[PDB]
Amino acid sequence: ASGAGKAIGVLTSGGDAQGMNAAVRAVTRMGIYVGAKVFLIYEGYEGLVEGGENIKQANWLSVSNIIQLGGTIIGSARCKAFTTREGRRAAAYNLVQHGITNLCVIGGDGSLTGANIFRSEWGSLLEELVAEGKISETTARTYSHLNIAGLVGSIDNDFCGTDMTIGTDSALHRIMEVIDAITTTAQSHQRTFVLEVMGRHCGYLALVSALASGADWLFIPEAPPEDGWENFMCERLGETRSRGSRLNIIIIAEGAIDRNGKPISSSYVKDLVVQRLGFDTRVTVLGHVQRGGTPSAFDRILSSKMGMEAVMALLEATPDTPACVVTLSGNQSVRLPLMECVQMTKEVQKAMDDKRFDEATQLRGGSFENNWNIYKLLAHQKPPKEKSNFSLAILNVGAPAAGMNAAVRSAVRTGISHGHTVYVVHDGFEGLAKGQVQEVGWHDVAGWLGRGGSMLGTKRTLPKGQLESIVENIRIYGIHALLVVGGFEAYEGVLQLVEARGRYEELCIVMCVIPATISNNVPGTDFSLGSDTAVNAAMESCDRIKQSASGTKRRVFIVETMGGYCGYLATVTGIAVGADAAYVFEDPFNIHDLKVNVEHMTEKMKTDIQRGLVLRNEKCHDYYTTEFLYNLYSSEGKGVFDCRTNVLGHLQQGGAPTPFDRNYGTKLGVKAMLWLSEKLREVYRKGRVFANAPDSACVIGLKKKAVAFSPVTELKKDTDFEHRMPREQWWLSLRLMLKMLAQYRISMAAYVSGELEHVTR
Amino acid sequence: ASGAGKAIGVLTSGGDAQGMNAAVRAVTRMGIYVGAKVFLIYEGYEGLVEGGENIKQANWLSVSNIIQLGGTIIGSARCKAFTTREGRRAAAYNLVQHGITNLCVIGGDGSLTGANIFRSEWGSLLEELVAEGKISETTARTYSHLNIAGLVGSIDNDFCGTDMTIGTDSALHRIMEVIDAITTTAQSHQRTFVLEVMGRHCGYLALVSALASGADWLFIPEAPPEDGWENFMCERLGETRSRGSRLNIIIIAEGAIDRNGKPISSSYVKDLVVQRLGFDTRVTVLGHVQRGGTPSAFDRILSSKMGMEAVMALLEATPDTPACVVTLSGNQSVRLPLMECVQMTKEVQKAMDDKRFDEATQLRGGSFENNWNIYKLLAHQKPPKEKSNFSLAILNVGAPAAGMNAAVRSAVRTGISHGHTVYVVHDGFEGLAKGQVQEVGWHDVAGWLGRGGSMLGTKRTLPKGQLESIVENIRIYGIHALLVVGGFEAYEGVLQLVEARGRYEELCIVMCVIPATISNNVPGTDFSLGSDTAVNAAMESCDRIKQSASGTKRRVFIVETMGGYCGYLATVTGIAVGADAAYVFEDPFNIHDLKVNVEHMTEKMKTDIQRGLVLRNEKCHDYYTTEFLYNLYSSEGKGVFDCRTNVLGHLQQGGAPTPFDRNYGTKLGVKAMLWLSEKLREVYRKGRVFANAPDSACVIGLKKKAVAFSPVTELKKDTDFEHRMPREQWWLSLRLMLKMLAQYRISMAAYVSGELEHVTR
Ligand SMILES: Nc1ncnc2c1ncn2[C@@H]1O[C@H](COP(=O)(O)OP(=O)(O)OP(=O)(O)O)[C@@H](O)[C@H]1O
Ligand SMILES: Nc1ncnc2c1ncn2[C@@H]1O[C@H](COP(=O)(O)OP(=O)(O)OP(=O)(O)O)[C@@H](O)[C@H]1O
Ligand SMILES: Nc1ncnc2c1ncn2[C@@H]1O[C@H](COP(=O)(O)OP(=O)(O)OP(=O)(O)O)[C@@H](O)[C@H]1O
Ligand SMILES: Nc1ncnc2c1ncn2[C@@H]1O[C@H](COP(=O)(O)OP(=O)(O)OP(=O)(O)O)[C@@H](O)[C@H]1O
Ligand SMILES: Nc1ncnc2c1ncn2[C@@H]1O[C@H](COP(=O)(O)OP(=O)(O)OP(=O)(O)O)[C@@H](O)[C@H]1O
Ligand SMILES: Nc1ncnc2c1ncn2[C@@H]1O[C@H](COP(=O)(O)OP(=O)(O)OP(=O)(O)O)[C@@H](O)[C@H]1O
Ligand SMILES: O=P(O)(O)OC[C@H]1O[C@](O)(COP(=O)(O)O)[C@@H](O)[C@@H]1O
Ligand SMILES: O=P(O)(O)OC[C@H]1O[C@](O)(COP(=O)(O)O)[C@@H](O)[C@@H]1O
Ligand SMILES: [Mg+2]
Ligand SMILES: [Mg+2]
Repeated sequence: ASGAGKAIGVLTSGGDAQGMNAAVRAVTRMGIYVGAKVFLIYEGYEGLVEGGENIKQANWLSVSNIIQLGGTIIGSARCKAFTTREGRRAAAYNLVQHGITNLCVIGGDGSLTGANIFRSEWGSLLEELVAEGKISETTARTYSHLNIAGLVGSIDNDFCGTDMTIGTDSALHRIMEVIDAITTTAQSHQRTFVLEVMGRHCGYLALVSALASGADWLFIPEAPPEDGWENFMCERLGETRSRGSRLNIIIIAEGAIDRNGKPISSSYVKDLVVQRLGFDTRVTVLGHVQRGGTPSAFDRILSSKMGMEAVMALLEATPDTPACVVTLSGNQSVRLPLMECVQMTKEVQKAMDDKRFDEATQLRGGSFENNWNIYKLLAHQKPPKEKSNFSLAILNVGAPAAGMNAAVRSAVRTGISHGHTVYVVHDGFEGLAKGQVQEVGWHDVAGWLGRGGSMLGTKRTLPKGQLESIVENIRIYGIHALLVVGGFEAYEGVLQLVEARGRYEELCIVMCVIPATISNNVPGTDFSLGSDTAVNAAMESCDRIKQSASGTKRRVFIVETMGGYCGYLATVTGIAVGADAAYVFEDPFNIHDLKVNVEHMTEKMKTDIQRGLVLRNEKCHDYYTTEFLYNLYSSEGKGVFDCRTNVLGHLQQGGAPTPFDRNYGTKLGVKAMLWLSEKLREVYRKGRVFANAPDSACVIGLKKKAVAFSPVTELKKDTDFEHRMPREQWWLSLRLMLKMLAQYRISMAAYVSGELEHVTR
Repeated sequence: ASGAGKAIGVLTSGGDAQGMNAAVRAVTRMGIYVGAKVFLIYEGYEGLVEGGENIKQANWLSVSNIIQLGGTIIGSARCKAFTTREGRRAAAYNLVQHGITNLCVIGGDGSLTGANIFRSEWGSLLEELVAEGKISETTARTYSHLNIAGLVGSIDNDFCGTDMTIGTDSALHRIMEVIDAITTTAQSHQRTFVLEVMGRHCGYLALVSALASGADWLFIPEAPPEDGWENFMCERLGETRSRGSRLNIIIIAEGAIDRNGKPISSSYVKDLVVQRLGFDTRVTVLGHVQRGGTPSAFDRILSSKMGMEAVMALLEATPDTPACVVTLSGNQSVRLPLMECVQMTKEVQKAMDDKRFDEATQLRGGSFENNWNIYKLLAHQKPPKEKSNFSLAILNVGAPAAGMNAAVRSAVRTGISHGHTVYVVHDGFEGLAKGQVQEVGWHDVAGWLGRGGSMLGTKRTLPKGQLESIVENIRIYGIHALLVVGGFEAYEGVLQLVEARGRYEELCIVMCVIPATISNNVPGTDFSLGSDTAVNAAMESCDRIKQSASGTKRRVFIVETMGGYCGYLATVTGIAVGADAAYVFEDPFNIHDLKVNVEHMTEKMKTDIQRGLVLRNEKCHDYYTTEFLYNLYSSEGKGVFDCRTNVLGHLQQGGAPTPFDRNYGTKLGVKAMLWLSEKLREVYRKGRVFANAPDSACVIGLKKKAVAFSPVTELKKDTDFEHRMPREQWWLSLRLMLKMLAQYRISMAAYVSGELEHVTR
């Protein structure tokens, strides 16, 4: 089973997408965990060509304390030698000299195209090499097949077969940090913010940034503006002014063009806005800042997961299986053949060269086209000539969570678009019982994207204690549908209404839960809205804490995370920060396990690594509290290291939503409203709505590869109501990666890796 | 004493310098604290002109929860009406309609010039107004004098009479956050980062940014580059490359010009670098980003202090005293007449218009010229043809503090420039005893500016125990001077070596202490190096913690800060965050005070403010611990508010240095090395150095007005060695401002405000 006796090469090429270091670290430590030799190829294809000193065998400590570092410690370089066979043969030679039959390439679209051409010529190159006399025929029959696992590391997301690439989330973090400097200010005068992003070829970053910030206008090469856009944009900005909105945001991609080939410069848009509107217009160009900064939490987790799966795919790959790209579609890890993805990239590039230009946006992926449609719908209120008798109320229930406001904003706009009479209720079910219902308009949710917490009130109270008041207010306002954006109490409340349908006919209304909580403890989804924000805040605090012990001092930090009984937050935070241990309820531990971990910490602490970090979920154990672990680690580490403690309380809670949370809540609010409308039309009969079937009460759910509406009655089986968490949680497999990356010899035979799947056309 | 029966107008005009809201809050809350009526003039001189609805009386809750908001809630506008007498008379009318004889103007150079011209014509405007018949002669003899107290709110720092303006520090935070996105990444390939700042008129932001980032080249309008700079710059980048330095930083202000009037564009410098060097050159333009984000801690404290002092100066001002600008030169508050500052601004502007252009940089202020000289000296190693037999050792003692590395870098470069043989000892006095002395060069400290913690090791061990080893290693390495960068342990250790001079002849060496600690507990200075970073990290956590209760929920947070017995960090953090109380050791409190403050919080929480925040210094009280205050506040607030606890542990410690800390440590490290060289030349006699007088062992200050050198023996009198803090600390008067801004009726007769001072030519 283990890949002993075989060597794995890892290289980085192209622009240094942040999060590359996490992928390299995971690749290295998995490769030497399974017994394979890991060789770090410095400067990418450059050092592949020259080789020699540029190829060094890695140990466990060679990739230590890099997961928080942006860029790449291995280094990347543009080399033209790999384009030509003269240098590619030298690259094949240098790989044969080290016995590297397995190569992991972490790079952009050009990097993976070069890897594809390198596999396609690997046999011919070896033949010509033995023919020229630099390797004997023996020692060439071995290494006859080169195994390639590709990792898409780039801020462009230009590789068509892949939905999400390493560094995209962090590039978005940098962008929105810049934008939030503008939008979170008390807007004092009319000003126009023109942001130039480096999406020269791909406009994915420009699109997702515009969606996250609620940009007034977007210039992307995928959809150039129509003729006469000068007037159409300037009028849109004009009514934006008339509304009293004091800030306009223009997201211009570097590759902004018109319907012809003429590029649109940010300076042109600046002077255009200045001339017709007179707004104080200044162009912000990020430049290198997009690739800068630390990798986001998402980037660290996902890079670690894909690097691990890259290694495993590279060892279970026979001579016949093709070069693969380890990526995630949705939440599900998948392997796509390199050739098909490269072919799709070539087809889309030909399409963008005025061949199938109007139909190039669909080949970019359904995610891109869907994102662009959602952006345009939410940007400007188009006139909804359609009207419906349907009326829906939007609740926020449970604890506040970052991204509730993004979901509610999109739900309000989308419901107005369908002609629904949209209400909001403050204070969740407390206000729905108290009749604190207020009809809301399009502009009443203006600027709710970046606001953390809840603009509507939130309360944890369940509806069962005020069921009479709830049914009364439903009757009064004629609420035909009920959208509940909240945590486990949102799901439990909607469940109590479904169970109460038999007593009260008025509760037979379409209900939809958007799970929005820090803990990620709601059944029926893989990610709760705002879990990403909590994880990002948690790692930032943990990185700050871990950086406080200067290089000489040996110190361990016990950092207590929130999340209730759900250990998700602690474990992912440990992966992101390289925590030695993440104690959680779902993995019960006793004093024997603690002594093992503490001795493991001590032994590790005698080596060159000097800062340890163990995470504790707040409700992981009844007796072995944070103070207990502090005493244990400080006692056993006497004369080796000191121990310190830090309970991250509400530092993980109140932050503004990360860009992932904004876009994710945006999408789920749209998708929830679409399904609400579809179900309400399906259920409207006899002149009234009568929602009795279980399908009318669903959690929106992002599950594995796709969004999936799970009826709450069905989910009741798989819900641990005592602990307020699901019984079978998908993320327990991430514990295995966490423990592996901390040198724990854990037999991860239970980990399932994504299989080969053809591209979805 | 109180200014009852009189009204104070406050307006903001010009660019919305972040931290304006803090100044407005302090002006408002002081004006209604002293019984004066506070009128908020919206849109600045615009709403001054139109008046009416734009002039509103302020209450205490009008400035609630605004201190952390950037921009200005009052709003600023550019109005041309105030330029002409037609609108200025209307402005005087609207002020007379509300009886506002007192005006506080928070704005830039143009704002204060307009305020000066408005005072100068106030009598003439009132005469023409009564002549035209809009006000009777009675009601015009009163209000005959208009009192103006100016506050310089701008990112430009173009107002010549003033050294520091509101928003400069936070604009620098924005700039360096962008630069740190580039520099902290693992620099993988040769790239050039060209940052364009909006210093169109003043290049102070460009200069201080370059100093903090260690820019390779700087284009500032104060000192345009000489003819043929094209080649000289490109060669500088060339040898930078040859060193292996993989990143070049070019800070180009918007107002970058050559010796002629032709501006130098960032695009030109880009294309220049691309053509001759081929580096990946991308221009970053911040634009509106500089004015964005939250105000820094410094900005909130200084805005609060100056706004309070503006009100107080406005009440003690008779008809004869002129318009003043409340500012701080050094750490000392001062009031400068508005007319002289406007005159200096006009002189520098005329000088910059090719009149005395080479001599315009000096009239900008000695701080600018000194900063540029320090920048150029540290930027590029010039050949030190001078040499000296002197040798010095640089220590890092105590806890690690953000900015020690910046200090050590500057000390190394400045010592090498003066021909000294610079040693660095790792692990402080432990290394000095153990002989961990390593001679250091120019490039050994490359990129130490932005690195947090301590590159050199730190140890708290005092030198008395191993004094024989210390003198032995001083003799072996021939150490003639000792530069000790560190906290209270640094000062105490240098004091021990000075006291042991009588026993050991070798200890008669010139010594200098750079106070570098989180606690700001080192006697002889007002700001220890790295205290600003800790304050900024503390408020950021407090703002997050305050942001976490949302909507309806009424909750108080007890936040525990570090700092030992020194309460400085708690109190300033409480000012910056609007904390209700900051319990500190230096202000002993009993249960009677706690019941007063808890009932005060309860009454406040019944009002519309819902998030109280009190700070606890870690060692303020022996028995009333954070758990005690949690229990007290949660019990008494039962049925009114919930209580939660967060102990900010090492979240206040490990952060990278803020731009203030970098610049401060840079400057004083240079100044400490200058003072060391001067003292060593003054003490060299009989062919050897013999430093026996007390003046040869000093703590570099910045104590009230400028940098000072206090001998450690003299400071021993005013040092509480049991508590490791000075006996008389300047900042205890800031408690009065904190308590006043939290509605505590505290008789601040002990507070001293800066008096009138003429400009320093
Ligand atoms: N079709 C190809 N064949 C061979 N090598 C290639 C091909 N495309 C790119 N490469 C190699 O991969 C390296 C990286 O390519 P490039 O500089 O254009 O950025 P990229 O791969 O497209 O990703 P990114 O935009 O993030 O930087 C190049 O130096 C080149 O040597
Ligand atoms: N906020 C926006 N930013 C950029 N382009 C926009 C925005 N809104 C609309 N557009 C684009 O301008 C064009 C016309 O816009 P509009 O929606 O008003 O009419 P339309 O023909 O019906 O467009 P659509 O196909 O999306 O329904 C469309 O091609 C659309 O893609
Ligand atoms: N983080 C924030 N917290 C609080 N208020 C905010 C925040 N960001 C923006 N706002 C406020 O939201 C208000 C509404 O304008 P905003 O720019 O935010 O949304 P918009 O772009 O105009 O509308 P839309 O969401 O449809 O795109 C602004 O005046 C601003 O004060
Ligand atoms: N010489 C002047 N006389 C009268 N009013 C003036 C004068 N200069 C500026 N003002 C007034 O002050 C307002 C703001 O001034 P300005 O546009 O020059 O910015 P500023 O005060 O200098 O600060 P900043 O440049 O940072 O934005 C102007 O709208 C104008 O009404
Ligand atoms: N890092 C830098 N940034 C900006 N300007 C610089 C830098 N270094 C040198 N200069 C400028 O280039 C010019 C010549 O530089 P250089 O120091 O090498 O010769 P110099 O005769 O000693 O001039 P000076 O000492 O007065 O600055 C000087 O006017 C100086 O202001
Ligand atoms: N916060 C940081 N942490 C770790 N390393 C850093 C940090 N900042 C800069 N560096 C490193 O310092 C190294 C030295 O190059 P750098 O660009 O930073 O300045 P330099 O040109 O070499 O010297 P100078 O101080 O005069 O600017 C860089 O390679 C960079 O990796
Ligand atoms: O109920 P949820 O959805 O799990 O909310 C999680 C948050 O609530 C908590 O229970 C704490 O809430 P409180 O501070 O108000 O007591 C933590 O688990 C976490 O901070
Ligand atoms: O000794 P100083 O100079 O006051 O250093 C301040 C730091 O030392 C502390 O006592 C904590 O130090 P430790 O974490 O090593 O235990 C805190 O007061 C603060 O974080
Ligand atoms: Mg690419
Ligand atoms: Mg100005």
